[PDB]
Amino acid sequence: LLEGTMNLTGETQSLVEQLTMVKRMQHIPTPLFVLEIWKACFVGLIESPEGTEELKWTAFTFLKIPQVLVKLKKYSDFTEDVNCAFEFLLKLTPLLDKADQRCNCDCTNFLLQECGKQGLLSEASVNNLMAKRKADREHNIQPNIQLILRAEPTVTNILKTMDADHSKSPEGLLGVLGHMLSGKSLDLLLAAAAATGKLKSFARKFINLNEFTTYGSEESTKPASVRALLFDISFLMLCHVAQTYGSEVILSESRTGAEVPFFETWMQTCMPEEGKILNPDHPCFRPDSTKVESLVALLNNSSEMKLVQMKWHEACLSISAAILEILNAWENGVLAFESIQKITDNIKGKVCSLAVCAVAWLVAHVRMLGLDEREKSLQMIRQLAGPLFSENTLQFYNERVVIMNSILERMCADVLQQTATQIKFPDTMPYWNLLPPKRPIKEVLTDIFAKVLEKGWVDSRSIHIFDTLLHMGGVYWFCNNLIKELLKETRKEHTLRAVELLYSIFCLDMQQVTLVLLGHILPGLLTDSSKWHSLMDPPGTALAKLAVWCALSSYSSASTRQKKRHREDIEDYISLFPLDVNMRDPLNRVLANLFLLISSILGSRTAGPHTQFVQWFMEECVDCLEQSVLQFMPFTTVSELVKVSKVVLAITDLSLPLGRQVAAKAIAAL
Amino acid sequence: MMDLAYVCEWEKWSKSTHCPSVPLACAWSCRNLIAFTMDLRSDDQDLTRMIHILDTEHPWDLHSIPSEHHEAITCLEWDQSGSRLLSADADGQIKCWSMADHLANSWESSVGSLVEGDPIVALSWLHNGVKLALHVEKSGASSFGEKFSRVKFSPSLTLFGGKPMEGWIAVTVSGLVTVSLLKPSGQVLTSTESLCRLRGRVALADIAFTGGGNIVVATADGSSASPVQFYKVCVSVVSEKCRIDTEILPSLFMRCTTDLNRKDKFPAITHLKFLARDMSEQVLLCASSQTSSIVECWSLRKETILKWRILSATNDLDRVSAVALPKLPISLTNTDLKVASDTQFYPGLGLALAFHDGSVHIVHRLSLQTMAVFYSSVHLKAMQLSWTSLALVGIDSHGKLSVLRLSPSMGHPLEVGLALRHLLFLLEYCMVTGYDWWDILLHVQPSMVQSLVEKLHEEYTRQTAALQQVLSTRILAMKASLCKLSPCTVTRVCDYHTKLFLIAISSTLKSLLRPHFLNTPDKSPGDRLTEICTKITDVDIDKVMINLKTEEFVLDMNTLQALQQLLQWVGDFVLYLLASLPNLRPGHSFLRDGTSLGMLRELMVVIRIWGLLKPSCLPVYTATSDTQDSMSLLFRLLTKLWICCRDEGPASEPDEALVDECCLLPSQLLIPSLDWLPASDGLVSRLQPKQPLRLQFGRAPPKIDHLRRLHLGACPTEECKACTRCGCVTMLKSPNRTTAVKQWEQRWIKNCLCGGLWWRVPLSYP
Amino acid sequence: VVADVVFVIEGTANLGPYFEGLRKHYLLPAIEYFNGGPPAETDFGGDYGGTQYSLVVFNTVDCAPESYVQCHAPTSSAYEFVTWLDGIKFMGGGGESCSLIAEGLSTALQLFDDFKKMREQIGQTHRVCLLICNSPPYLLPAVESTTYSGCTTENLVQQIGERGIHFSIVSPRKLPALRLLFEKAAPPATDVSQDPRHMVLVRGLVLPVG
Amino acid sequence: PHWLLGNLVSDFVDTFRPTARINSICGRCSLLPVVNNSGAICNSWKLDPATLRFPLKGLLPYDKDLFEPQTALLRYVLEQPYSRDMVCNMLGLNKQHKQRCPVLEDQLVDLVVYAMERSETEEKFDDGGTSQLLWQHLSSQLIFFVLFQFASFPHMVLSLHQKLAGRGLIKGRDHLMWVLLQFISGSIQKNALAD
Ligand SMILES: [Zn+2]
Repeated sequence: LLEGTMNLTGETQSLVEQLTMVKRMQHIPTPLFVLEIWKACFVGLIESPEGTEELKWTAFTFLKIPQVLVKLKKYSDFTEDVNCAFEFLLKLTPLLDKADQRCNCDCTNFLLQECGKQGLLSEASVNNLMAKRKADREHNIQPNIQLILRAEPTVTNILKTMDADHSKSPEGLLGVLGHMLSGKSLDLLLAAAAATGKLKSFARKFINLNEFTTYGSEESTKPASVRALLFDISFLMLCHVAQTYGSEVILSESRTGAEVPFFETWMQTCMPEEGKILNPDHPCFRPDSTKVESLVALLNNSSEMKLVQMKWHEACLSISAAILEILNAWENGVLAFESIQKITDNIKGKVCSLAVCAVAWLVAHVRMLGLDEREKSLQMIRQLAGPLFSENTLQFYNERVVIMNSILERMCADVLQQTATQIKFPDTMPYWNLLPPKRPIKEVLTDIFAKVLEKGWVDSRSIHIFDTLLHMGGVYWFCNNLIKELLKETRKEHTLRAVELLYSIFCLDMQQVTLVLLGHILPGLLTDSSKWHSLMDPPGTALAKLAVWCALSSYSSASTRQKKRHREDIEDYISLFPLDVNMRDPLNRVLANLFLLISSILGSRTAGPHTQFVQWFMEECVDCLEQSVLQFMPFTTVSELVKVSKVVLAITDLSLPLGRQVAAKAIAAL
Repeated sequence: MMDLAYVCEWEKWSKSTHCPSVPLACAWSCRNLIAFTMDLRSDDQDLTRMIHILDTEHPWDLHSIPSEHHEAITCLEWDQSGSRLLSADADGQIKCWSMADHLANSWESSVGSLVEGDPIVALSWLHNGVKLALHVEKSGASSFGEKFSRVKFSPSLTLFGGKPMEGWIAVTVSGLVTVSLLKPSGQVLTSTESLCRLRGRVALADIAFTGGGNIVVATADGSSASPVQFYKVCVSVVSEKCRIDTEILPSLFMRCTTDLNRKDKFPAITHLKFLARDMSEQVLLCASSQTSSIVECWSLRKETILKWRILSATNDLDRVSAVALPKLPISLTNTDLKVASDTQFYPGLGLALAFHDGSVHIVHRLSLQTMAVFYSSVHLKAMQLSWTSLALVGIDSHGKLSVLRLSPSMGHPLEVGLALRHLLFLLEYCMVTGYDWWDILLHVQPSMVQSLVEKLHEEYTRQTAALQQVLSTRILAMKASLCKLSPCTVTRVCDYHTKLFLIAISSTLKSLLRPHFLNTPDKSPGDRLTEICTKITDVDIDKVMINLKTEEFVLDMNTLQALQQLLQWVGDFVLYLLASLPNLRPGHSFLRDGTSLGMLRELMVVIRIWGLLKPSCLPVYTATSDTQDSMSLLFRLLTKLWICCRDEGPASEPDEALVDECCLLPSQLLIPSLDWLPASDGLVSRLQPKQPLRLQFGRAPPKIDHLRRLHLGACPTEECKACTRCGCVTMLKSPNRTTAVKQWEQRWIKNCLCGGLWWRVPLSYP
Repeated sequence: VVADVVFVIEGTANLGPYFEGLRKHYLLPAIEYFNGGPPAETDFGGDYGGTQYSLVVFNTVDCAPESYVQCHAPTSSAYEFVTWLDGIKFMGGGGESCSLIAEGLSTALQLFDDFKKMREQIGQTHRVCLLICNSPPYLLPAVESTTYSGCTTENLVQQIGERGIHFSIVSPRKLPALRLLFEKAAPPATDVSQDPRHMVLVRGLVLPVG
Repeated sequence: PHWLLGNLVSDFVDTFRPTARINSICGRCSLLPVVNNSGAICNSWKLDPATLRFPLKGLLPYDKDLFEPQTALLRYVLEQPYSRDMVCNMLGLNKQHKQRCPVLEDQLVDLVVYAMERSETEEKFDDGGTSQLLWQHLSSQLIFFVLFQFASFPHMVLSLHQKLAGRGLIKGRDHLMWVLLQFISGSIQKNALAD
């Protein structure tokens, strides 16, 4: 459910590696494992909000999850186990009926035919399962699943046909692209391409189309008025991709030569994202003084009448300075409001991407301003993002208006949250502004963790609030408060469930959470003499399990906020852990320090609950391992652990030639 | 320049193992008390939750408040006075520690706020509207109104009068801000409110105040490519409750992100600091990579009307580990910059920047060019300049706590008159305020001491006759503490302290006599007594006592009996002085001071009257004869000494008749012994330039109560307070709560007479 | 009747031992006269019409970085005022005889200005100021006050005496300067002292004759 | 458990989870009666007067909600008209003996602050709008429960003061004052004024 909610566009190999990890940590039978995959997928589909998220969830269950199962089959008698899991699932009639009411069709039929196509299931199994499902079921628009399952081959074939610009026929390109701009067709193609790993090539194709249509050639009005529309369609769909599926699918990741495209630089330096706030007087927003006067004269001329040669990248880069001079003119008073209306109509009318570039600079500039100084510039957005200017539209105007209104919603939302301002473009932002306005943020955390424990699984909305709290209060505060809420449980059942949930919650940034957990929380609980009454057997065994699962999963080795924040972070782990493979990698340093602490606790006097804790930690280090986290164990632990009470030697030693000597010493002298 | 005054280390309690370090707090008060936390980490984590109070003159004695802070202490903050300490940790919980029984060794918090779960990231007391500016170009101007002048600042939240409320404002790691207002009663009002509607991370924050009673709070989320946002907060009280009104101000981005050559380095803003609280228009930022850093200064200045423009920035540094901003409120304008560059006055123009190597840079405020460099020969994890900014304290990446002295001209050699004028200017600033002057005595060389004392007396004169009233005991304390510092002048300090004690007795005895009826009105009976004792120069005590309306000098014969020990000190000091006359000793100054001998005469006369009312109040003298009137004998010799000095323009050397009569005094009476107050354990006399003292904490490299003159035993059973400056000892609780002269005991509840604080001394148990 | 009562007390070591006696003999009866019958726990604050009490406590210059005056907000409860009078701790003092009467009187003036902006339902009321002091004034002009800075005690007590504020002095030790200040605060156009030593001159208010 | 026993006892009690799972009416927290004034109370709805918990047979490990105070049931019954005898049969009140039952008192206070909240929502769109009906029923119910000292007046008033302190609930304070006037006007002569 986490991989469905946060990164649909992630590669399947990382997910297969993580799932095989989880299957090896807690020893999970294969039918129950695949059953939990299908149950999670269907529950997340039912709980999805209506709109793009529902399309994305249908793609994840229908396309990505069947591919993941195929990779598991190669890595691992899988057909018998997946057939068993399908019978396990087909007992759950209320889940499947809720799903069928949301799917508007029987979605289990499409699942069984899809798993038949991938080869997870034999055909006789498929047919008797569909017979059972029809018997249990007995008691004009195509649904989204058929659209997606047929739209993935259109993704491949649209790649292969628009490699060549429809044999350089821009009228054909425009018609097919307008059909894509029609309702929901773009979203269907993007959801299929995201779930099937082909969003990068799709973005490369539209970016290359954009580079081709940037300059243009000697042309009369009719050919150019097609070329500017191609620029608009490619630009608006690229902005919609970058706002929905993240910006890192737009990046080229290696550009040999300086010829980075226009849209990549514009998105890099000029488009607001979630964690990106922009400098309005960055040198990117001040290209020249020469072209910008030509452009303000161009906007004050009339209907451009000169779209026959515009070099649209230069125009779009220059609009920021242009509206800056317009704003200074209006702040002095030398321009009337009625001429402002004329300039905004000349911007937003013929080409809609100009409005997006202007609104991006306006959002940066309004974010920098004070409270009382804002009032004029917001009116500019009200005219740039207003309803349609009419009677000179090129073609496909209403659909570009719809996509543009979505992009401007997601650009302006933060600034229009700072001051209570309604622009009212007409849900498209279903998980946005989730925290209560005044409540301290630990109450939010404890309430959501209480509800996740009492349900037994993590919702999608709960995943989004947990992400915002991890970004807001930081890793240490987050991990410490969740572990406190663990340690005040008193039942065996609730402690084991809380740990099995907290591992997945910590999979937001597993690596940093393990550094905080094994470096700050656990040494503070083991070293403080007042604290270790909290380390009693009910919560203590569960906590030791969570620490060893975190250590193993971090050793063997994910969201965009977490990528940005770890790139922000500066710390000296050599100075933090002085320590009396690389050993400049911080996780090796934390593990070496923790095992020194464990040996020191086992060797000392005053046995208490903390000694029981380090016993349990070493025992699940032994049991959870296949064979290595225990490569960092000091060899004195081999002697001491059976002083404090076989296999806990023979696994922990890692079997070097000197390691046999310590092994044979301990095992013979038990 | 920089000299390490001392390095105080823990003994064997270092080597924190297996648990990583934490950031430290440090706070230097107006009185010289350092409050700081350290990472001790031995057998408990509460050893990282203890707040150490270190009086800067006796560092070995470190008090350790066991704060009940469940997470790590983020911020420490002294009052505008020095009397309370705010401490806030992660997960809310601001506690307000106050002194217990006015001891600087016992702290206890009754008042606090709590925003649970949210880590406090900035904390400040509210501003009480007092702000003064120092005009260095008027250093010779011979009036304290010209040198230091109040600058018309308004306090946030005035309540029904001119009186500001006291309270704090804290900023959490979420968007939340909270204000707590302490009533004059024990009540406390809290209110929390988000800073802006877009709730977001506040990883660094800072608080300044403005004229107009507006708080200005700056927030950053550490990313260094995101804006440093600014909010104006206005506090109000609506009819029962606090009310917070916030408003966005112009944010700023940061240079080195628009550098465009290599902009990706320095990705973390690590310190955000206004240049001083109440200086809300300038902001110091410090971007840092793993190895290098940049500090920058910005200013709000208007032309978009208000707009943050950069002032200056350093080139490239090491990674800045700590930052200390000055506290001396210089006047900062262009003429004062000129005269402080000409006459090399540099105390208020420095910031200190520690680095991740050993070095420390004292750098200019306005254009951040390095003024001095001190190489440690391990890094400073917390620094704090002093209130006169002559010394900076600093806690290292070990247990070590060091105090460095910064010279006022930053190592450039000055002629002696300029150094005299600088240190005299600072001592006058500490005299007008009540701040402590210990850091100044770090910089006073012995060879200048006497000249400096002369200048103080000349500046004690030529003020406007009410300043001379209010600066009396402050200048006696400063004179004594200066004269401690030189071997030529070390003999006089005892005199100064007895002078304080004499005045402290004299007025109080003249305070006790309530005239039962007003005869010869418009003169209080202190003045009638002084007039009568100065016009009647009769050598007999009876002839003076006759003419003094002795039905007026009446007490209730209970307090009159309880005054016995103070009257005993008066008689014994008179006898010691007169026997000391034939001989540099503890009494040498008093033999030629006509005024003090007049005071001793007046006390002997009122002692005679009170002895006739009740004979048990009198001092006792072991007389080597039984037909003797010892009081009349000492009064005869005192009048004959005092008529020497009560002449106009006299300096009469004492004649031989007095010399032989005072040679006969050990024959007639037994001269007892006396305790002299400054039992000197201060470091400033012990220190030398170019040699740092290396101390251990708690190692510390005929017992009387000096204020109520009670003899404790050999090893005293009742516990005691010691003054931190002079060193006088008093027992902690009064011996007889029924018979206690509260007019005398209640003077020294909060301080000593010299001015320093009390500090509880531990019992021996031999 | 409606009264704006302001007490100005010297919180120093002198007035330390004598305060308890003064309260029983003079201060407590004076509060009762304004509030008929002694107060006990039923009196509620917040009636902006009615009698409103206030404290101003001042100090000498030995509380060197601390503030000089501690003022309390107005209360309509006589009982809260009694608890405030218990809550004073007399800890100050040192080697001096004088105190900062100018500061206490200037903040009393600011109290009476804020009272005058408060009560507009009545134009003028019984505006009573008491000074419970044991010490002659300093020669400092007032420093820690706005709108009454740079004023000596004589100028401030002239401004108290004009505009119709009834100024009273209760002192446990008979003094010349206090008598001169009382004579100066004469409103425009009886032995109340129970103990002979006490000097009590009350321009306004009725106290049982002793 | 003690740190020496530990798992040995805890896991043991966990194996008695299915037996407790057999002996639990599922959804018992969300089942509500229809309040009839007839008497002859079914003993399913009886609560514990000390702690508002359901009385449970045995010492088994029951489900975590059955150890919580059932305030939802008691608030639903107190909001109904003519639920006077049913609340006494629930909390075991007897009316021959006066007791000052505390959890009843806290539930009545929370009912008052809920009525104050729902009055402060609008109360002006619909004139009846269930608000003034709720305040009338609150008058009658609270008169009975404070009059026989099953709850007490001044603890109720000062706890009510602590709930309304700082919450800023002012639109229907006249109704709350009216209800308090019913108590005072009912029983001023019986008690001292310090109450
Ligand atoms: Zn002293």
